[PDB]
Amino acid sequence: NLRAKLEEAMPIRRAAYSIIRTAMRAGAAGCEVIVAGKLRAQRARANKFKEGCLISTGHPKRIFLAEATRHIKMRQGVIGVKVRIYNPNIRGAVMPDKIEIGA
Amino acid sequence: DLLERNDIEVRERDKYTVHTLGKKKNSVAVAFVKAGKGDILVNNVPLALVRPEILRTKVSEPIMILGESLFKGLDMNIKVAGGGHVSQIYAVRQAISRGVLASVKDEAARSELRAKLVSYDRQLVVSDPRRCEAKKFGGRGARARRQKSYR
Amino acid sequence: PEPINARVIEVLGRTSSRGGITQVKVEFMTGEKRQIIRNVIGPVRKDDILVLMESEREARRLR
Amino acid sequence: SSVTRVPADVFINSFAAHLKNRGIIKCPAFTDYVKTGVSRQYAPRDADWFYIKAASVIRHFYISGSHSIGVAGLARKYSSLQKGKTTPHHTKRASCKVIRSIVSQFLGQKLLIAGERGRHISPNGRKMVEDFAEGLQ
Amino acid sequence: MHQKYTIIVVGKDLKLVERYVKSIVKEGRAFGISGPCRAPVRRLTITTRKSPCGEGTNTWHRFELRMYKRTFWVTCGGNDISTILSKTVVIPGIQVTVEV
Amino acid sequence: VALFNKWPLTDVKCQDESLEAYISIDNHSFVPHSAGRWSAKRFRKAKCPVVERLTNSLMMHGRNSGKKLMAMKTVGEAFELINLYTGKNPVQVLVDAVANSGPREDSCRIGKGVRRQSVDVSPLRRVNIGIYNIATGARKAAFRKVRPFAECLAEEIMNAAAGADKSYAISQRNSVERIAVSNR
RNA sequence: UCCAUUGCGACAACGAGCGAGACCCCGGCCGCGGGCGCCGCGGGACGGCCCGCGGCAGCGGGAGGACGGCGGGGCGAUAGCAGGUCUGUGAUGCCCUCAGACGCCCUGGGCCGCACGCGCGCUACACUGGCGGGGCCAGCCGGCGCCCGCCAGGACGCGCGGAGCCCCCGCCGUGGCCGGGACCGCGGGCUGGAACGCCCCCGCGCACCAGGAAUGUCUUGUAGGCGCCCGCCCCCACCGCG
Repeated sequence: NLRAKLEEAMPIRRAAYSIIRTAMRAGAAGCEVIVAGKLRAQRARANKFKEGCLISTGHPKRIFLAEATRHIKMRQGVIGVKVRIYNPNIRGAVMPDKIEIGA
Repeated sequence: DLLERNDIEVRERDKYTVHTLGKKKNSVAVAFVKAGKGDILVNNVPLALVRPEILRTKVSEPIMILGESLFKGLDMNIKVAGGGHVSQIYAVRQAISRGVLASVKDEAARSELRAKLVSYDRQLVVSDPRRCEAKKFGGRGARARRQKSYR
Repeated sequence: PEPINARVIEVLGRTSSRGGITQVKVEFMTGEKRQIIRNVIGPVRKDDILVLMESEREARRLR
Repeated sequence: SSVTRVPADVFINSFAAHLKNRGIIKCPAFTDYVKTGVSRQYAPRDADWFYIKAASVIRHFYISGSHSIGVAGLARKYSSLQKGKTTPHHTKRASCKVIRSIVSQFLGQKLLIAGERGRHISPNGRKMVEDFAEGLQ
Repeated sequence: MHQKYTIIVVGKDLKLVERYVKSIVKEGRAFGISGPCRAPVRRLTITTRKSPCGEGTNTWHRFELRMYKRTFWVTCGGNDISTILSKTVVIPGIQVTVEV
Repeated sequence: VALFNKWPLTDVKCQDESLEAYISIDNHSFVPHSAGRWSAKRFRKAKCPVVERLTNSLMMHGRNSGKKLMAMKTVGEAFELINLYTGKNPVQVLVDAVANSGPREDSCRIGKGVRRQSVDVSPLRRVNIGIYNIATGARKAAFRKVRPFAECLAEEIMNAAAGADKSYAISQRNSVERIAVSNR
């Protein structure tokens, strides 16, 4: 969806925020989109747009983090986008660190 | 050689009361104990005649500390596989000690006999936990590393 | 003068900036039983008996 | 059993004299001047080595029992390192012909019988091996 | 009739293979299906340098594909076990093969 | 217990009351091959048969690393060659050799800016250096000579036990101690 | 205080989050179930106990216990490098090229040359060793037989299977010697379409007798010694990964 928006020439912040809200409404505790490449410049930047809480390391990254990589193509040159979505409640398993405790 | 199910494959039945396992450095010994005349056999060979001629006393060491009379009246068939010669001499002394102790079982005499062995040599009746460590990339050795050419 | 043995009463600490010197208070095992402090190399512990070559020389207290 | 009760070396040496006295094997004398194993470099200095190797090979086939080990397997039992090269040394099998000659004599002698795949010790040969062992004891 | 049909279950994931085991044992328990014979795991391994180029201290990614295989023994009528295959829970990406 | 099925530990008591605690004959087992972990714990090393420590010191230089079976064979032949000449218990002659080969004074900087000062060698270090020096003098002596390792090891022990300066180990002790007396 | 913003006691801060830990793979120990094959599911260990010391967090021991205080790995914060890869890629901007091609093939040859400087390694410098027979010991994981050939290797078949070191007895015996095995002349094989590749047999017998100034790795199953497998691969490892 983000790749299409970027090819529709949506602003990178506008396109990324739209993807973030849809994931957050679907209940991801954190959504992070990183767009990297020559963003309207001959120098290369790496603007990362992130909201919520996203885990970074451990076996839970395999279970609770959906990491998707695209290579959207623009006229100036390839703009690679990574969308990372983390859901602690995926039904099948629980976060090891989280302790549910009791009343 | 690797913890295979081949206990009865060497010998069929023979009223082997116990089937102990003694393991040192990837070498396992299944020892079968029945009433006998004090004979002990390892790998279908007399225990006294063992390959490391220098370490042939280590194999007979549990018999000496416990006493020949207690050993008399037992026949042990030991099959050692895996590991190497010195560990196979350590595995059989451990297997003999565990198996002879099994005859006393939960008795107060066993508690004394376990203590008697544990005093002369501890870990004679207790497995040694040390096991080989893996090679890691950038070193020929498990922990050794390649020589740094610069810096 | 033959060396006189002395037993460690307290292991004061690790010195020489590489830790290899150990500071120990040693009470002469026999004789006047003076409690002097002497530098030691190696592994040392309480009740270790070491023969002091001169014993009339003592390291700075807890230094 | 028996061949185990007598140390392996004290049996092999006595059996070598026995297998030269009874006329068993009979050295080819063409393999007498050959060196067993590509691995070695200077050839056996024993001069009665064929008989020691012959008594050792029957003793192996006896402990094998119905395993029926092959001649190539016996060559891997006499494998050693090929030392004397700048490249690091590795294990190299023994000469197949020498062992093949030894097993051939036993089959003709009927000390060892032929079997599916490798040959194995015959009952008639086993009788000779165990009587010798108990006699040494 | 009465022949012996060898079922072999080859699966990459242990929990998935254990589930196939539960269904196969349950369907054939009446037909005297044998308890699972677990094969030594096939830990096929590829170790590759992490870098596309040769730059940096050479690092290595140790990838292991473990394949878990269960052999099953049932002796009975062939038609019943053909239906038994439909009855057992179907696990996607996990394969069963029958050899007489 | 008769080490090498020939020598008891009954008369083997160390006279040096400073070094007696760190030399142990109680744990002796015929054939010095106990696989007990001496590396574990700061002072578990002390509670080890002295003869086993010598058998661990003998296997050095890399070309001979790990071959305990060959080292303990040498210890037995060396002990027989000590029994043959000294005419005394060879476990007891080793105990006297370890006691003498150990220097009591060393030189270390002591928080100085290269200026070494006098220190006192610990009673465990005295035992560890003493055995190491015995084995290293023999090692150097047999490197290019028809004389076997067993013969030179037998002779350093026989020389150390009296205190003869021919022992590479006693010369080392007197050098270490003298540098310590001057740096005092 | 801790391996650690690891905690505790505080505190214009008050609540969070990421990394740390947890997690994951393996190992060792014990149950249960299964079994062509040891392989599936659980437990066990937590600084819990004891003694001292510490508001505390913990600390030093003693124990019991396969196992003791980060057992070894996998994963890897935040912000960057103008580090490297366009020759891994129907990844790719732009420039060049674009039928006398920078497409794609085909034969031959190079990359492997070499006054030399340097970085990994390998084998030695011997007697704790070399050389002859004999015993014989694994693990990642794994086919064999028979006959011929000095081996190398081959033919013809089939359904299978296993190390060095070390131990034991001889020999040489301090001699650049039988240490060492570089070179170099015939010869025997192999693989492929083709050697210049590899293997092997009798020669041949180099330095090196322990390495200056420097410098590197390592605390238990570790160093080191000693084999073995796999990756690439017609053949080929002094390499890497196990």
